[PDB]
Amino acid sequence: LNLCVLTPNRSIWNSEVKEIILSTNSGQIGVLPNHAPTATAVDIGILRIRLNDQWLTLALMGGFARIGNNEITILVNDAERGSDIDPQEAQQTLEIAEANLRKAEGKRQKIEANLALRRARTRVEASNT
Amino acid sequence: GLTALTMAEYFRDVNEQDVLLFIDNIFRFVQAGSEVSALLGRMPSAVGYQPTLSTEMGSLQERITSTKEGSITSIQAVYVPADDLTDPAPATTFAHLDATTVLSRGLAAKGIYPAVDPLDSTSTMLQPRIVGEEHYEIAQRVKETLQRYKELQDIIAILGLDELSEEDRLTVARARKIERFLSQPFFVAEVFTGSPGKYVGLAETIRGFQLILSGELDSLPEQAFYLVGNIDEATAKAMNLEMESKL
Amino acid sequence: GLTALTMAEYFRDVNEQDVLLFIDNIFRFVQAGSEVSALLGRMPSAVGYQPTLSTEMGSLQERITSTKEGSITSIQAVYVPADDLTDPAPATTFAHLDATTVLSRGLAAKGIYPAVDPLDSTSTMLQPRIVGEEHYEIAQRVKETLQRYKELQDIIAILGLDELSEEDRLTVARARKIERFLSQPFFVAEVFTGSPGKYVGLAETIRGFQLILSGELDSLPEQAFYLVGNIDEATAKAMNLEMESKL
Amino acid sequence: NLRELRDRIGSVKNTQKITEAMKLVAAAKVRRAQEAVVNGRPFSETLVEVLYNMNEQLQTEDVDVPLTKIRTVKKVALMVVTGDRGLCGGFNNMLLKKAESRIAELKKLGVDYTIISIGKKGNTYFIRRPEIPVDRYFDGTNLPTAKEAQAIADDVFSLFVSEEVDKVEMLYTKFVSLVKSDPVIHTLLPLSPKGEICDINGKCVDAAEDELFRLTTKEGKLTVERDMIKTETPAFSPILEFEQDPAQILDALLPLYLNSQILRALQESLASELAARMTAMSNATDNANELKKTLSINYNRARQAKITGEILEIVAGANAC
Amino acid sequence: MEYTIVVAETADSPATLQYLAPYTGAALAEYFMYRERHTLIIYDDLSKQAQAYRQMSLLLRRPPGREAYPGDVFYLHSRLLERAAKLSSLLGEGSMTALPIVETQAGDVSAYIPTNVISITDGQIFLSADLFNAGIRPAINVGISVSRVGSAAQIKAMKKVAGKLKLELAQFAELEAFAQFASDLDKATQNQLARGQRLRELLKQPQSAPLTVEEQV
Amino acid sequence: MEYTIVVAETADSPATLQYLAPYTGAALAEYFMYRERHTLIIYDDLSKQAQAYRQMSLLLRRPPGREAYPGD
Amino acid sequence: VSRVGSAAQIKAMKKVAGKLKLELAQFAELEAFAQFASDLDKATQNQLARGQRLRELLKQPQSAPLTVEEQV
Repeated sequence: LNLCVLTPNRSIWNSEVKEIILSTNSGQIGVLPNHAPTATAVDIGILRIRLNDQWLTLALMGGFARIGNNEITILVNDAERGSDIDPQEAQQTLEIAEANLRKAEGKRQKIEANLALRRARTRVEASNT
Repeated sequence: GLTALTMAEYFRDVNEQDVLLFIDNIFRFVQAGSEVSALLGRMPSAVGYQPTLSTEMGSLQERITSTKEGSITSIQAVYVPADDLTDPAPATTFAHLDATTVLSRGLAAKGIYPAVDPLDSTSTMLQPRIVGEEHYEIAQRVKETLQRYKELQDIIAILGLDELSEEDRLTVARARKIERFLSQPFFVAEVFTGSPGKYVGLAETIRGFQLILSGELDSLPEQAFYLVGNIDEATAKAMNLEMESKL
Repeated sequence: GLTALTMAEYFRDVNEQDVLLFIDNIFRFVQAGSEVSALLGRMPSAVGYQPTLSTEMGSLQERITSTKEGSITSIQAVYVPADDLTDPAPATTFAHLDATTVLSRGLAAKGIYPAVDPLDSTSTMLQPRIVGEEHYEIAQRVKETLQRYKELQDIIAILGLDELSEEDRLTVARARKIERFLSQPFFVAEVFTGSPGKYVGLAETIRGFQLILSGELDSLPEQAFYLVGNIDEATAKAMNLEMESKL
Repeated sequence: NLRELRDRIGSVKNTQKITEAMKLVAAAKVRRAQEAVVNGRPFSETLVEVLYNMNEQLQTEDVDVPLTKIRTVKKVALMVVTGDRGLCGGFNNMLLKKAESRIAELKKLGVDYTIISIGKKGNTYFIRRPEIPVDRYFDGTNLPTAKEAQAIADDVFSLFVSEEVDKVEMLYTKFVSLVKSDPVIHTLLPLSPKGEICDINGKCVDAAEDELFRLTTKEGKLTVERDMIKTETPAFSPILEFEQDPAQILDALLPLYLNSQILRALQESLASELAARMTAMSNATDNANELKKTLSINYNRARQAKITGEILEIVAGANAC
Repeated sequence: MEYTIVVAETADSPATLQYLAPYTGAALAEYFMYRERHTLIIYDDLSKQAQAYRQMSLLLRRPPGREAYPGDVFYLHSRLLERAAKLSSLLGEGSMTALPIVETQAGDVSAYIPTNVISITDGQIFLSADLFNAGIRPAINVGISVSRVGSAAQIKAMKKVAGKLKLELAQFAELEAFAQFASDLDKATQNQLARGQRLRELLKQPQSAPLTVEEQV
Repeated sequence: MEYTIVVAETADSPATLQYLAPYTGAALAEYFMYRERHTLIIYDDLSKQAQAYRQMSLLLRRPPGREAYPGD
Repeated sequence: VSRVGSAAQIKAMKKVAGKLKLELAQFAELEAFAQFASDLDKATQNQLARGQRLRELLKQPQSAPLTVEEQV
């Protein structure tokens, strides 16, 4: 399907593909050749492309997707290439994020750290992938 | 120069011809008469001139004349003495002078023969009274085309001509063509080049500057407009190039 | 001056020793017969100049020669006339002296004492053949940075130290620094200065300038480079000013 | 002396070449910035299409988003996107003086003036106005990326997610002209229930058809048109279904839309700094060649003066020899 | 030329002929002037005449002064310029309206020729060479120009026609001083700016077009 | 110096020798160049010769020109 | 500046040397861009590099003469 992945600064994976799959609020769905017209938000979690040969992770830290007539319009909030992140590096940043999540008190700072840990487990996750 | 003027004053009267008078360099002549004041022991003037260097300069300058039989028309060469516009030597020369003209380093760099200064001449006879508002209006618009083109040349170098106006895209291509059609086959170029030297008629230049300034000939490449002073020659070689791409 | 030259021939010609010849004021030595030529009625030369003063200083310098008998090492010194370098005194003196030192009234305006004209004091023995490509290479890098520093300093005073790039500002640091660490104290200076003078040996500052262009004491200040003896003494002054900044 | 005159003339020439260089250089910077702010037009475009879509389908009196929760008027925060390099015109000082006016505005409303900060010069202006709450100073973000956007976006989202900062506002000179940019504060928080963002002046900027800086030369001076092309205003499909929630997807897109406006605002302030720097250097080049002509005029005047001194030296010889 | 007299010295004259033809024009002026008529002189130019007297006393090796003029040239100019007057009605109210061309050597106001030239002249009319480069002959840089009697002979017609124009030109220079900043020129700024830009169009004429004082006002 | 002859004016030269030794080297070039040979000359700064001819004409009590160099 | 030109150059030299002139003047105008050449275009920084290497191709010490061919 025509994945038009689009950060709020770049059209990320504008490659059309064989397969993609997504972190649903049900937990994950998969895209489907001529899927439903549907739309889905994705939490801070790795999207994936099981394109023609490769199944690999698209590390998004938030966003939505208009799944039209085999027409993915997947606009993330911040979609890293999980291939690109160094596993040790983002694992270390994840370690610092879990530690600072143990450090930050106070509702804005606590939520900032927890969502930072959310995107950081996402970062480490496709970094582990 | 006095020997020159007398030998010319034969043919300005005896032939009564249109006496062309090329004289280089007039600033060197000034320096020579300055040296004559030096060797005279004359108390000579400011920055190095003779006192009556103004007078001798007039005396040389005056005889260049359109007399009723022949017309002593002169092109001379002022070495810009330290480029000083404050040079009284350059002042005296420019007083004698009628048409300040540079010849373009940058358009010999752009390849144009003849490498005339597209912006750095000056024409004192260029009143539309004098020059004709045909010529004067036409060349004023030509100067404007040159002005905007070179003036935002760096702007389009930053921007692309797409980011420039279509007006400018008409102007920049138009003036690129204007410089290109300004590249003319000199008669003396026929030795060194071999192209036949077009003695370009004034009206040919008028119509050509009209056409490119109109953008009526906007289909002509500057590639096609280059090396072509004559207007119909530019459109004709546009056809010749169109056929050579067609053949 | 000729009397000095005669004693010079008695010690370097006749006593044939490696002669030591302090000689000043050479510009006043010009200035006298310069003044006396019109007193002689010898005609007016340049701005205070006597006419054959060229030949006069030529006999001065040519008389100041290391013979095969003795080496007439010759401290000559003229007032650079009002810091005019083209002034006919130093103009004539330029061919005369072997190693020459303009000072910098900029560096005296920078307050240096020694205020060496950093780009503008050259020597016959300034060569990688002569000084060694260690020394000549070091000074090549050094004067290179110093010159581009003076160059970019114009865009500094127009455009601010914010305008600086990376290596430019590092060079600027190197400039103010190597300026300051280039300034040394004279034990002579100690009333007008008040500092202990260090008879600074050469390869010590070769090491220090190698370090300064190496950016070793880039940590240190140019305040910590100002009028000091050793690069180790510079790091020591850095230690002193650092502990004073603690206080 | 004459050579010092010739010297500072050459210095003026050096700075004049440099001045034209600086004008054209930051023009190139702003050109890549024009490319940059246009390079996200699809993201915010399809965003706003889905925004009007699910705002039509939203249709509720009971659901809510946390950013859409306008909270109690206790503390307004001030968001200050800025410029970085000094003397970039005075977009720094004009937006900062307007920011001081905003400090006065939030001191007039009593809404406890927190100050979000961007830009190292903005950081220094906050650091030199020490009598305010500096919320989270963001660095001078040279061609700012969605990373720093995400970070300070998250700062916005966390603090305004609390009532702690209620209804924050974002100051930035939108790049209207290469010459004019007074500062404009777009209403940053709480997020827009229509989606059409507002000013902190109060002007609801349109959700659909809005301004965006581009640059074009009308005559030989290259110019700046804040052009407005409207995006596609189709909703999502009637065949399209909300696979997770209407309400939570609103709550999610709020982070997305806040991020989109914030990245655009930082782009606006950066491009404004690039343009005003360019304009200052261009005007400086004009003044430069002017001062050059004045200096060379006095230089050749002094050339005549040196010639006159020579004439004087000649004159004494006339009685002498 | 019926109403005129053409004082013609060729450029290649005697430098004394250049250095004295001023006095010839002075006499011919004095004729109609002590014939009590209005009269008007137009010297073009004393600068070449200054070069001439410089050359003349220079040929005498009389040691010349600042910028190689001999000194009395101004005095020669004072020989020249001090003739002109709307004379007494006791003398007969004869007007001699002399006004010379004054060559701007590079715009150097401290040319010793110009330096003297101002010092005699009760009015100083500095032209616009940039507007000459703008072709905008009649090109007058009106701020640097000056005249003592600005309205004592400008008619109540002319003064009450153009005092507003005078301040309109001045404020045109004022809103022409630094109009490269505001970037949306308000109708205050822009309407005065295009009113005075229109004034810049308005003083412009084709050359040799002496318009009526009627058409002027 | 195989290919090179050398002529020199002193700094302590009588400026007659300076004032003509240029033309002397020029004639040396003539003895090579009228002999159809390629030949090159290296004239150390005739500004020194200009100060010399300045000293000459001033020594000649002759008319001094632009910055004391003779017009000659 | 000089007058003779290509009549004095080898065509061997001239073929390279015209490009040397073109690139030399190109870098000469572009000598302004240097401190801001972080934001230099690909052909701008590339012509800068070309003129930079050409500028490197100039320097020579006291008595570092070369032949025609090594220079070629």
